Amino acid sequence: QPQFNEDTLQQRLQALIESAGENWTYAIFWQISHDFDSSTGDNTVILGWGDGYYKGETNTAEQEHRKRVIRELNSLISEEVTDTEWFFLVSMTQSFVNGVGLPGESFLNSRVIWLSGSGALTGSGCERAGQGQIYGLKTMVCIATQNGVVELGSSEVISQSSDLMHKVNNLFNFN
Amino acid sequence: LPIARRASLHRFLEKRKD
Repeated sequence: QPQFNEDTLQQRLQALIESAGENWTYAIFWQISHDFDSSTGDNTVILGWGDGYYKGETNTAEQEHRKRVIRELNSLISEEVTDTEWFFLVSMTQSFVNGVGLPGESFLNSRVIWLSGSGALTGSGCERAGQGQIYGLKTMVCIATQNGVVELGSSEVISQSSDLMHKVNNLFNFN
Repeated sequence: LPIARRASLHRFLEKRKD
């Protein structure tokens, strides 16, 4: 009922994940920006990292690499790195042209895209769903809002519930 | 680093230590 702003975004992501009855691993908010293209004159919507909330629940070379990257990130900013943690981390550098990829298709068409089960992810033909599935996710969800797209992921197979959709409706802006 | 990402990184890395 009250139009939310960026200053409560982290709180609303936390509220979504901590209050949900199902075991969601994380939530991401993909925010809108625009990329003006000089060659066509088009102002295209681009979805990029807004914020996220990771709740949670690999070979040596991979672990050393991941731990190394965390160390380097710790440095700039100021033991095991799990697959879902890594997926969440890597997500921060992703962006999506409107209509393209899981968040882009959701936003273009103002859609709820609910992919539940490994086969739904790998059969979606959607690169981000495929990536989630490789990192152990079994449910991925994108819900378009007035300001972008809310994404949920889980390592469990989760069916769409009324209660989850009610919470999302109360925690983001809709037209 | 974009502010949005750095802010999230900060919170993520800090929650990591627990």
